[PDB]
Amino acid sequence: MLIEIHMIQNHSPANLNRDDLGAPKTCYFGGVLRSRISSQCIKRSIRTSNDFKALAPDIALCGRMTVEAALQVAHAISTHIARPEIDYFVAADDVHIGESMFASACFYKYFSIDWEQLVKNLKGDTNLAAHTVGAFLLAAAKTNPSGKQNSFAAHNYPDGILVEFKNSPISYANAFVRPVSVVKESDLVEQSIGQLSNYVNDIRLGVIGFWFSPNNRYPLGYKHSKLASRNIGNLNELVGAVLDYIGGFKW
Amino acid sequence: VEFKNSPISYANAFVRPVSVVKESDLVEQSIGQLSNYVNDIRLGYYDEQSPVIG
Amino acid sequence: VMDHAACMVCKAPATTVQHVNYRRAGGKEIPEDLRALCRLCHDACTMLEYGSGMTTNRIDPCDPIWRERILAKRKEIVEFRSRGQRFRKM
Amino acid sequence: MIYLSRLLIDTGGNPDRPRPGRKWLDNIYNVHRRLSMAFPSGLRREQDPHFLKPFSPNDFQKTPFLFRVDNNIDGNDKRAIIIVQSVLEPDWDYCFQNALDFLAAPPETKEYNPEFKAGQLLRFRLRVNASVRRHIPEMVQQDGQTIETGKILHKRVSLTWDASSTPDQALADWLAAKSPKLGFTLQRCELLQLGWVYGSKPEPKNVKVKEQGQGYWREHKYNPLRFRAALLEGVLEVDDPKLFLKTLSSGIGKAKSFGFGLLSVLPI
Amino acid sequence: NRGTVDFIASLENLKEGDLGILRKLRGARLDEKLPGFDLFSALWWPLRQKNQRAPKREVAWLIAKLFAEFRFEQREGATLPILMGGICRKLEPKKELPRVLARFDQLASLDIMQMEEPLSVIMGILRKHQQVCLDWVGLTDVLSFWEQEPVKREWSDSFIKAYKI
RNA sequence: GUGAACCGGAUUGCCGUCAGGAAAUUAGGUGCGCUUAGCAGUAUUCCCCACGCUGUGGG
Ligand SMILES: [Mg+2]
Repeated sequence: MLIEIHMIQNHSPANLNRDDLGAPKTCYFGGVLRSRISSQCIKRSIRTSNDFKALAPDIALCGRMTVEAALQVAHAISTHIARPEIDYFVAADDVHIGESMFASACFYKYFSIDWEQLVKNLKGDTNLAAHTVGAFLLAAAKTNPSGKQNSFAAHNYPDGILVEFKNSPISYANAFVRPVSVVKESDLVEQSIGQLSNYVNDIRLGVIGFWFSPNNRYPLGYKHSKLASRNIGNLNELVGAVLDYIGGFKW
Repeated sequence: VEFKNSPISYANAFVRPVSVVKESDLVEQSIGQLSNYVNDIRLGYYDEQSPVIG
Repeated sequence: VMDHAACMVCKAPATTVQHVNYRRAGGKEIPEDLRALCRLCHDACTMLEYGSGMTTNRIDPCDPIWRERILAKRKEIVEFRSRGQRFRKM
Repeated sequence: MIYLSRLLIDTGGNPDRPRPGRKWLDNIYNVHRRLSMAFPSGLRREQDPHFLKPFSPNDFQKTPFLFRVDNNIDGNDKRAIIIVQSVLEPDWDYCFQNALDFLAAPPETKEYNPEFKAGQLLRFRLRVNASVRRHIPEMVQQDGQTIETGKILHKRVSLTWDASSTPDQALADWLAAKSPKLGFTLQRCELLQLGWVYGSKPEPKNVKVKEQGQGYWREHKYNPLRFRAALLEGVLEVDDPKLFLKTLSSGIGKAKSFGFGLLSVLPI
Repeated sequence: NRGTVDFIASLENLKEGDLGILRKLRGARLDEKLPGFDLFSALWWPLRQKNQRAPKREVAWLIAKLFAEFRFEQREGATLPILMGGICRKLEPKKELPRVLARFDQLASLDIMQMEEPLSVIMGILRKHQQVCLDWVGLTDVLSFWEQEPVKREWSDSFIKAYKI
């Protein structure tokens, strides 16, 4: 059984990951250029952080030197066309013009957890496997890369999570083939979550899922569809729901 | 003003642009949208073991 | 029929209908988004919504907080309107 | 006791402006209803003091009141006068709290305890419903040729005089034929103003069964209301005490729910 | 689209007094003045009863204001990003061309409630450069969907193609 | 369980000092909204109940 986490978050003007020339990392999707944050950034972003440190843990989850790690992280991708910009800065003497650059985008992320490998790596432990899964959930919901954060204080918090228990690993990145155009009667986040809605409404017509949104801000689906099993209003409650669907489990 | 253990930025209250209507002004609607986002985050990601005030 | 053909603010007979919200349009219409008001109240609440930008939820004549604004607007309408301009439509 | 009230309506000024109070007087069902919400239920006035809820007939108390409408009072302004007589205290601040543009003056109320002696000269003003129930055969169609059908109709029509008598004499005879039972005798009675009154009324009618059930869809259908009116003024003398008081606050003619019986009495 | 065409026809059916009354109400909303509201209602509301895709109240009010001010003749094929583009060539490439171009590209940062004065000065430079024809229907149909990228994407494209000729 | 498995491009930076769009313009010349209309001296007043072969009571 695989536990799959769907992740939509908005981010302020900053530069978390850069290449050798310094540019914001960028992939190609849907006929245009996409803003990109590496999966090997979210790893060593969540990993070795203080909030996550709460048989040995953090080895069965993410490996180090035939460890067979049971967590897989994918490349975050923007839901609109990448729009880079370059800032001009000068230096003082208090007694020449350079260039820095930045990008702003809303990213979709995707998390997958293998339960059987996690239990096998726990030497038969089961409460510890669910404990580590919960720990990774609370870490991943509240972790950012430590990029150029002193100058661009990018400390945004998410806007929707849907969790899945499907039979085989499948992402929803193909929902963002068409780039999102902002209309007057909506915003970027609402249209992104609607594009996520009109790809889970399909497939079944053509499994279950727990959904959470903070104080139920941007409800999944723009009708009364049952595209998500339950809609919840807390991060702890969503984690407890995940543990409850795994089995009798208290947080 | 606020006090945390973890940095939380509230810039996303203004993802939707603010359109001036005949009743209010830009300032009141800006702080109202900020209050709405602050209320929603306070009622959202909230842990009893480390409560916050401001 | 339900409102007994009486206005909801001033109780004169009812001719038009205002929409409390626009959640469903055209195909589906539950008769709880609709209230019966007369011409002056319809025009007053219509002019209260020219630049409001509230889109979904519109003005509720049952809620007392709008009554004092609506009556002043109606006083303005009675003070200013020309009947002969409404007739002979140019 | 007996409670009398007065309402004043402008009915004039600039014709080019909206005049809702002037518009309210064209229909007698609307006038009667507007006077009729003046008495809420002990529970209703605690539920909506603002009178901002759907109006239903069942949440208001029932009382057979009487009223008349008069006009032509000068003083460089035009006025319309409604006089309401009732056996309960009217609540004029609840009926018109969102309709102040109807009236050119705030309402007034006062008590009325009329005590009389027998054989007293009294001045009265009354508008009477001149109606007689008659047997009528049935004419249909009249498409250039009259078609007769054997059904005989029992219907309420106006009183008819002959070609050789004045209307005032026949009206006085019709009133003196009835005055012994009420408790009064005439000496003079003249006709002031005779005419008709029109009214229209909502009536629910079934249209289609609901797909989800539990009732119908319904549609309002409107039925005409025609009555005959004749306004009279004169001098009467009393014949019995508890009998003249039996005449008052009960009515003299018919159609009393639409303001067709009201005795306005002055001791001359 | 139908409903627009009758709206523009009813705008052209107006007489001197109606054009003056919509002229005096420039730079304002409708709810303040009652004769303007009544005239706009009598000219607009039957079309909204009959046709569902009749113009919105704000866009119809704005187009009524602009037609009352400028009174251009309706003719197909005289749309705004063509006459802009046919006009821009007759100016000095060093100084006046960026000046006109900035005022033309300022429209992509303004809302329909804020798009009365830039349109006023743009039709002003038309009236200064001796033009009598303008496609009002196309302008109404693009203003009704002004908040979409392909509409302003085909805006300046019609411009570039008229300017390059 | 794949030229695969383990895998942050990170730390530093005020665009700050200088400016009148200015001189001058009548939107004036002509037009009748005109010929018409009792809220009353009648011969069915839309519905319902009760009593007799028109008189009360309710819409
Ligand atoms: Mg009303």
